[PDB]
Amino acid sequence: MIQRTPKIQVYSRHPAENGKSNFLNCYVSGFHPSDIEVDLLKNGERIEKVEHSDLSFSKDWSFYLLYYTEFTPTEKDEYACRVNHVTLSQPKIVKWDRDM
Amino acid sequence: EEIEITTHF
Amino acid sequence: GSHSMRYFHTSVSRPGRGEPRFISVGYVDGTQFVRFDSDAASPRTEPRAPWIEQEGPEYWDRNTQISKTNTQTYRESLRNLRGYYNQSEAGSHTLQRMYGCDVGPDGRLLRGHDQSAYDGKDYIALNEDLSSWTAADTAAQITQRKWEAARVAEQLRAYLEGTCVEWLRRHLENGKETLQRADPPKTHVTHHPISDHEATLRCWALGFYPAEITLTWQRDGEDQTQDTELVETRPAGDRTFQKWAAVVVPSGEEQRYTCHVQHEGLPKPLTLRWEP
Repeated sequence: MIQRTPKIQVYSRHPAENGKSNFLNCYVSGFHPSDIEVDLLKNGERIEKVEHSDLSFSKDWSFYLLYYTEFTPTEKDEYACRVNHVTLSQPKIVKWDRDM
Repeated sequence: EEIEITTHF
Repeated sequence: GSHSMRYFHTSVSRPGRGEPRFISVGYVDGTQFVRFDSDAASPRTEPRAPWIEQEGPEYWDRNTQISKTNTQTYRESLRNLRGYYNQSEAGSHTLQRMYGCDVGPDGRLLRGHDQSAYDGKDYIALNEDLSSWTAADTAAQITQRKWEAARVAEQLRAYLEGTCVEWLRRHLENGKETLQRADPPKTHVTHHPISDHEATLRCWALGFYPAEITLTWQRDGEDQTQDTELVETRPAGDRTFQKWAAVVVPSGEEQRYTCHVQHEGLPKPLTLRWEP
């Protein structure tokens, strides 16, 4: 059947200020079917107890979810989102970049 | 309030 | 402005892993206010916005019973759909339905909706007349014949013109401090050198509600639609949304570029430039 691969955006809730607590978001959208695996990473390791939104969908029937967790950005710590979906042969990693 | 659908597809 | 109530139903079969999960979520505009999930330890219609919590136990019991019944209904419908497409009991499939009502600033019905999709493909839809159906294929024609015989369109018309609008108006009043408040975007332009020859100008809109927004770049007053990178509007997690639009510009030409923003929360539309 016809499947749709997820769009991925990684970004902060508030403007990033080093040493100030914030929220790290990974927004996955545009995908079908609805099963999807999303991890937030801090220096390559999986953050525990990430929360997410309730499954819903857009006008074109594609699904979207928001995964989020508290985080404190620093100059050196690297953050990312790792997504797996039936459309992907390998997990997709998108790094957090405060300029996007 | 939601609607209740009783007729199947 | 104008407003909508909408319910989003998703049912997903998973052969060998129990019975199909059913989840219903309810929205007023961009604000989710209820959820029901058959996979919850104790499935119940639950509040997801503060203003709905004042509804009494009768509301929660009645909507829970509706969802528990819809759960079985969508499971039987998934079995029927598998048959309509000659599909094996092997694979997983998805049934989605959305329905609800739109009203204008005066609270008056603009139009109603009831649409369904199977495996992500449009399947059957109530037409805008709330009286006739559009079926996508010969399988959906079976459903259409069944729904015509049972007068489903008439039931939907009665709900959408009555119950749906009456409850949307009620929600809008009970949550007026948020649902009827438009928060304007906080806007700024950033500059990201790429090379000696060019840089990215990025126009940001942050913290706005509802998600509807217009965000564009112009060069010398001419729209740059084809050359603009425009990310999907994305939720911040505090009810508001974010968006940006970016253009690649030759070094030294930054002042020919203007960013334009339109949104319901703004007193007037904004024009922005890079301010070095």
